[PDB]
Order: sequence, then C-alpha cells, then structure tokens
Amino acid sequence: QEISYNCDYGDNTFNLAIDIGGTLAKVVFSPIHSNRLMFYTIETEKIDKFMELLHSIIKEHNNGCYRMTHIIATGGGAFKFYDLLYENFPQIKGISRFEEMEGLIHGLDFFIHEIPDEVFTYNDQDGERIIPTKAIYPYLLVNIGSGVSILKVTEPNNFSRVGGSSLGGGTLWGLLSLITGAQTYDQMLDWAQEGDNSSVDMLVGDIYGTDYNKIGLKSSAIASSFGKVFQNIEKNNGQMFKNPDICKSLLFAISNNIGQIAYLQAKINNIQNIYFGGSYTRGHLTTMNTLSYAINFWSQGSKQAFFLKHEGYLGAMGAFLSAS
Amino acid sequence: QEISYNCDYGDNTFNLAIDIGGTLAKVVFSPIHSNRLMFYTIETEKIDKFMELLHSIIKEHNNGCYRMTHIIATGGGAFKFYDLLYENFPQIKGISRFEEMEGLIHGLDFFIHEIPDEVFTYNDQDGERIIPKAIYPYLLVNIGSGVSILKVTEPNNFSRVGGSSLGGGTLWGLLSLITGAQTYDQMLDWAQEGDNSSVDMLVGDIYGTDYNKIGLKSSAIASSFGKVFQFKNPDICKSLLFAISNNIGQIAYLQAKINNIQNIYFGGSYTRGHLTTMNTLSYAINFWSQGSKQAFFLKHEGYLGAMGAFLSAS
Ligand SMILES: CC(C)(C)c1ccc(CNc2nc3n(n2)C(=O)CC(CN2CCCCC2)=N3)cc1
Ligand SMILES: CC(C)(C)c1ccc(CNc2nc3n(n2)C(=O)CC(CN2CCCCC2)=N3)cc1
Repeated sequence: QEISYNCDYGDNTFNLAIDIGGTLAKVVFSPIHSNRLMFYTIETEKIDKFMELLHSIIKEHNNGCYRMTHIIATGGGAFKFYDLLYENFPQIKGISRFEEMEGLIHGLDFFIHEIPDEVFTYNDQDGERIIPTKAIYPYLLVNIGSGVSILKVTEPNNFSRVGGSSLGGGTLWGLLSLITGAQTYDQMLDWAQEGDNSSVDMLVGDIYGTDYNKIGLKSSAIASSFGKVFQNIEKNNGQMFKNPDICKSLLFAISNNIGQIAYLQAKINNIQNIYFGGSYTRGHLTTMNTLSYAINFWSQGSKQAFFLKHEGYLGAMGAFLSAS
Repeated sequence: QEISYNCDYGDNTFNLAIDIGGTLAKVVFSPIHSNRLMFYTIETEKIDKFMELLHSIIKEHNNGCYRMTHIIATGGGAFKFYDLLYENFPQIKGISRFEEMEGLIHGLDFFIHEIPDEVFTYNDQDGERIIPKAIYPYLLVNIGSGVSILKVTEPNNFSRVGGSSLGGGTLWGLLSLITGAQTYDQMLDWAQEGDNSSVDMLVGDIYGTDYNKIGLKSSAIASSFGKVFQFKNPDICKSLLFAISNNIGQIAYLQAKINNIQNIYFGGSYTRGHLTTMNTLSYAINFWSQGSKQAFFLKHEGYLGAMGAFLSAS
C-alpha cells in the first residue's frame, strides 16, 4: 500500500530496508526518482523466498543494479541472518544494521509528522478518525507482533523500551490455532467477531449476580477469561465449547491485557497518546475497538489509543530513513 | 489448618464468616471460648454442600444453636446467594454483609500483624523464609479465577487499583481443554517435566544472541506459544504457567511501581504451596524491580476475605 513521499535521491542509492522479526520479515524501499515508498511482508521462516523477493525487487525496481543497492537490516534477523544475507548479495554497495528500537521509533515518528492519512483513532461509537498529524510528546508505542514491546518517546531522538510482554499476537494465533483449528488469522478474527465469550468466561454478573460499581465494573465485565471451562487431532474430542466463543474470549483476553499494560506504562510515564504498531490490529474493527476501549476505560477518557495504516512497517521504515 | 488465637468472645456470639467467590466458597469461624480459628473451602458449584456444611458447623461447634449464630457474608455470593442463605438460616441471630475488598484488606492486615508463621517469602535459591510502619504502603495481588490488585497505604485506607481476567481460571481452563489435565496438581507435574521453548519463541530464536540493550537474554520468552502457529503436554503446561504467572508478576510490578510499593503480598487460590508458581512469581517481581521489590506468600492465602468478615463482628 504505497505512500507518496518526496525522497532525497541525491546519493543515487537504492535503499532496501528489511526488518526480520521472529515471524515476519518486512521490506521498505523506494525505486530511485519514484517518490514512492513500497512495502511487502513475507514469513521469516520462508527465508529463501525472502531473499528471492529481495533479488526480485532489485531486478524490477532498480534495473538489476546491485552496485547501487544498500541493504539496511533491523530486527533480530539483522544479526541472525546477516551472514546469509552478506553471502547471498555479493555485489551490493553494502549491508548494514540499524538498531531495532531506534528503527521502530524513527519510523513511527516519521509517520506521525510527515504522512497524512496514516494515524487514526477508532472505536465503534465514533468510527474512524484520521488525525491531521510538540503536543506530540511524550507518546507511547505499543508494538504488537508475536510478542509486545512498549517504548516511550519523550522528544525527537529520546526514547527507551520501558517493558514488553510475552502475551502478544503469537499467543493469540497459537492458542486459537491449536484449540479451534482455525487455519488463518483472518478466519479466527471472523470467528471471534461472531462469537460470544460469555460461554467460556466468568463475568462479574456470574459472581455477584449484578454490577460491582464500588470497584467500577459492570455485570458484563470479564472477571476470568476461560473461567467457565475448568469449572465444567485431540481437542476435537476435548471440545464441548463453541470455537467462535473461544476466539472471542481469547481476543478479548489478550487485547484487554495489552490495553492494561499500555495504560499502566502510560500512567507511570505521564503519556496521553498511545500508538499501536505491529501485525496485530490489521484494520480489524473489533480489535481496534477493544484496544481503544481498554485505554479509555482505564484512563477514564484521559488517554487515547491510536492506530497506523502502515502499522507493521515501523522498523523497516525507520531503517529506511537512516540510510538518508 | 487452624490458627490458634485469643479472640474476643465479648458478644457471646458464634460468628460464622463466609466468602462465596466465583469458584470457591470459604468459611472462617471460632467455637466460643476455643481461641481457635478454623477454615474450610468448598466449590461454589456445590453451593448446596456449602450450605450443608454451615449447618454442620453450627451443630458440631456451636451446639446446634442457630439463635446465637451470626453470619457475615462477603464475596459476590453474599449477593447472588442471599436468597439461599436466608432460606437456610431464617432463624439465626443475623445475616450481615461485608464488602469484599474491605474484607480482603482486613483479612490480610490481620494476618500480617497478628499471626506468627503466616507470611513467608519463597524462591528456588533461598528456600522458604517465615517473616517475624515498615508495613505500609503495600500491595495485594489476589489470584483466584481472575485477579484483583489492591493498594493499602494505612490501616483503614485501601483501594482496588485494578485487576486482570488472566487468572488461575485462564490457566486451568486452557490447560484442561488443551492437554486433558485432571487437576491443578497434575498440571504442575506436567509443567515440572516440561520444556516451554518447544512452544515459546525466545529472544535467542529471533536474534541468535542476547538483546542486553533492552535487558533480555536469549532465553527470555518473547512470545508465549509463539512457535505454535509455525506438541508435548508437559511443554504446553510449563509455557502457560510461565505466561500467566509472568503476566501477573509484571502487572503487580507496574501497580507497585505506580504506588511506590516495595512489598507485594499474594492472596487467593493460585500459589497453594506450589514451589514452581511461587518461584515464577517471585522471580518476575525480582526481575522487574532488579531485586528491590519482594513477593510474600501467606499460609492462609485463600481466606483473606472470610477472615476480614470474621473480624467485622469483633
Ligand atoms: C523481538 C524482541 C525485541 C527480542 C522482543 C523480546 C521480548 C518481547 C516480549 N517479551 C518480554 N518483553 C519483556 N519481557 N518479556 C520481560 O520478561 C521483561 C521485560 C522488561 N524488563 C527488561 C530488563 C529490566 C527489567 C524490565 N520486557 C517482545 C519482543
Ligand atoms: C470477583 C470480582 C472482585 C468481582 C472480580 C472482578 C474482576 C476481576 C478481574 N477482571 C478485571 N478487573 C478489572 N478489569 N477486569 C478491568 O477490565 C478494569 C479494571 C479496573 N478499572 C475499573 C474502572 C476505573 C479504572 C480501573 N479492573 C477479578 C475479580
């Protein structure tokens, strides 16, 4: 989903920014003179195919001219696959690394300051609102991939990772894949969307028979994700539970958890604006709503969720920008 | 698991404190003049048996005298099963209600101040240590089905500052449906035997090395179940126990940090003298605070609310 941006092409270098995660490898590049930023994603585990795509991009978008190509790598793979990369691209101007947290922040900051129609709020009440993007700072980034990293940015170039969590997209995809046997992330999202978590979850209402306003929770609030199930090829003979219900429950469970940790991190760091990055939302309305509600709920309106059109490309984008 | 205590039998009343939670129904009482505190737990699912037990207790330890029995009920069951309670005890001295967070805190604070050998620390390196102002402020992480978190800054100054739906229920639920484990006990056996890297993506899997710039070694868990969408039940168990326990750990740390708290007491039905769990929770606290915060555990971790209700009669 290309972006129009006036790039500086003064050094006549074709910059291939790659971000090789645990699961997803992202590429950001701009054919010289195009004023277009282009983005692809392929699985990390298809490492061969990832390299074919890289050669293919040089072939088609830079006239097969290796000598003018600079590879800039970020994410774990910048170390882990560096040798393989150096070996597979003998003729390039060079392959260099850019630090992962710097990349994320550099990419996000760029989108926040330079790309119209990139940053948006979303809940079910309000719909989608595009932001017309130094009341920027400080801001939080919650980067949801397989796992979750949380970074603060106090000002341009001043950032740090303040924490993270092992309960991310990878937990969601993994649990629901094994349990319900969904084959796509899309399919589990559709299953979630039409499901009912109250079949598998304990609500406050189940415990109290009513609201619990003294602690600020309604009957419908979730007390225990999957709380009803102990209290009741393999799992198919295990299952007495609706797959869509399971998918809903676990999507709420993980999102709400991310929401809470984001909130707590924002709290500590006196941040109002929370940006969600990574591969997790994917413009999925329910997901964005759950995240926005969690932030709103915990902050009582005082803090705000934000999403990004190019949410999965923060790292690769930052890497790209470093090669200036 | 009786505590011996010098109670005030000033009212001459048999005070029967109950805390009916979502899964667990708890009871604390003292036979008059015994100076004994007694504790039983029955599943909420078996509410009828819990009711039968309350009758039993009155018959056995208060001499069949309903007239001098005062029930103090807390937990959501005090609301949801009010009708059953009144139906069971129309003729007792009173059925009082005590608010649940106040009961938790009153229970905890009494155990911290008054009962020797109740509060301990535990990890794999140092073993169990019994602890014998410097008390406040403190945190309570109450884990049953879900999680409540409370801050207590002075004797009668506390609040629930947040909570989590990812509790023991999430663990028992996923592990029971995925693996087939019968009991919380047999999850810990499976987990004891387990290697989580089978299903968890580690830092070392992503970087081929440490990421010490962010303070994470190659063996740190980047994504629980992160290998699963590209399986040994022991591995699953250990993965999810880490997943849930570390999360609770992190959230406890963050809440403690927001509130400038050093000491974090765990209550509920989750630790239950399970060494691994207690180690996991301690380590998370340790890790996130670089050793400057501390997990504490309680011999009667499950009875905080009943205990606080019991004390409200006093
Ligand atoms: C892909 C990449 C970047 C390697 C990665 C790694 C891990 C995760 C998510 N997992 C995670 N993140 C954490 N985790 N676990 C902890 O256990 C503690 C923690 C903070 N801790 C650091 C040391 C000082 C004390 C505070 N941050 C996401 C992405
Ligand atoms: C049994 C009993 C006591 C009924 C119970 C209920 C819920 C849970 C766990 N679930 C949970 N706890 C939360 N949750 N979710 C939230 O979503 C938000 C939240 C705090 N929020 C409320 C409004 C002001 C800002 C802070 N506390 C455990 C035990």
